[PDB]
Amino acid sequence: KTKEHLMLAALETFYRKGIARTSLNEIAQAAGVTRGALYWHFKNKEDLFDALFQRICDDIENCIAQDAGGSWTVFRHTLLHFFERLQSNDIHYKFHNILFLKCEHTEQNAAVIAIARKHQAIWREKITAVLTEAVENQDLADDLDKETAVIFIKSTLDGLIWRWFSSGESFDLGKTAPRIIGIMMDNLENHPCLRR
Amino acid sequence: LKTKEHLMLAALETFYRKGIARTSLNEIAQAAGVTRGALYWHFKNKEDLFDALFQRICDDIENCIAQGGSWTVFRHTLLHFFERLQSNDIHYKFHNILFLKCEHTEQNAAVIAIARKHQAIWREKITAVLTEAVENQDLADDLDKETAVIFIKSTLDGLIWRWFSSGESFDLGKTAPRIIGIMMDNLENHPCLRR
Ligand SMILES: C[C@]12CC[C@@H]3c4ccc(O)cc4CC[C@H]3[C@@H]1CC[C@@H]2O
Ligand SMILES: C[C@]12CC[C@@H]3c4ccc(O)cc4CC[C@H]3[C@@H]1CC[C@@H]2O
Repeated sequence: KTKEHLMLAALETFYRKGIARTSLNEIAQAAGVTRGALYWHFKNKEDLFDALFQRICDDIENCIAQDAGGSWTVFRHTLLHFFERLQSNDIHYKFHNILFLKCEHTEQNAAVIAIARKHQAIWREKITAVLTEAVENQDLADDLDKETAVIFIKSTLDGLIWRWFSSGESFDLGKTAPRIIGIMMDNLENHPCLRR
Repeated sequence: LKTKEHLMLAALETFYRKGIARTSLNEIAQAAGVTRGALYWHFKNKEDLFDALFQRICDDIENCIAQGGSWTVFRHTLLHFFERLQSNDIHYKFHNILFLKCEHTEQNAAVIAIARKHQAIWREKITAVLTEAVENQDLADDLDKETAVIFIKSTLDGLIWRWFSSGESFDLGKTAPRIIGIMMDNLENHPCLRR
């Protein structure tokens, strides 16, 4: 509860001031913990961020058993569960808020950004594996262009998150995300321009 | 009106290298090789430079429309917008700043409000293209236009965001037309965008 208390203080501070303008010492103030104890648990600020990203991912994967007839069906559930969690889980809300809006791509953030890309590369391969299992079960056609489909998926879903935050949550994500996900899946299943 | 454009581009250039939050007027005026006062005459603050930059992006897009049916004109304008992102350094840098170097902190609050104003304008313009397209029967009378405009913007936002934040990992020239085609098809045919 010491290591956790520090990450939530990192998250709360990142959300307030942004990643670049946040210091390993002002995180200590929020957590109310000596810097040597902080250094005990994490080397530097990228570490706090890497742990926040890992917690987000753990939460998604831990629920996948509870989301799970067939794996392409599980994907649908996991996508829908993701967007509900954005609304109702304050940790996932703030973290994605930070990732899309509070993490500017300047040299000051270079190390944090490389951490983001490590986790996104893991997610990119998660998608490929799901597409691959789905072709094998014949939920997707055998000539599905998997490299293109992966860009299409990340593009479609990133766009909805970006739009939602940028608008200031000015539309109902609970009604809109299922429409968007519905259209996307239909396109992966049926549209010719995602075939090789 | 040519002094204004030189001050504007020094800001765009400085915003691109440092981001908006860390740029100061001093550095802009320096980059432009003019005094603080002379900059101040044309532009009071960074908000006003960013606003003018955003205004010039929109002017470029609108001027090229002026040179089929409007629903066909829309498709062409989406396609050319993404070509322009590759081949036009000002549209590249600007959208790079808007999506990657425009943090949503309190110091940037005024710039963000600027950005929302222009995004609102574009939303109204998209809403009109959909309204005209319906009456010309390029889209169905039953088209859910409120959802459709969210759908169009997040489709395009997603491409731009994904291309910039991945370090331009894929070829926008092959990807953008394929995304825009699929979008166009869904607007015309997908039943999720109706009723
Ligand atoms: C699509 C995203 C990457 C891939 C993620 C994934 C990847 C595999 C999987 O089985 C489920 C999910 C759900 C959340 C998805 C993410 C939501 C937004 C992000 O871009
Ligand atoms: C979707 C955007 C706003 C609406 C823009 C528009 C709005 C109306 C129109 O007739 C054409 C275009 C092309 C470019 C579009 C933009 C590309 C990026 C921007 O977010």
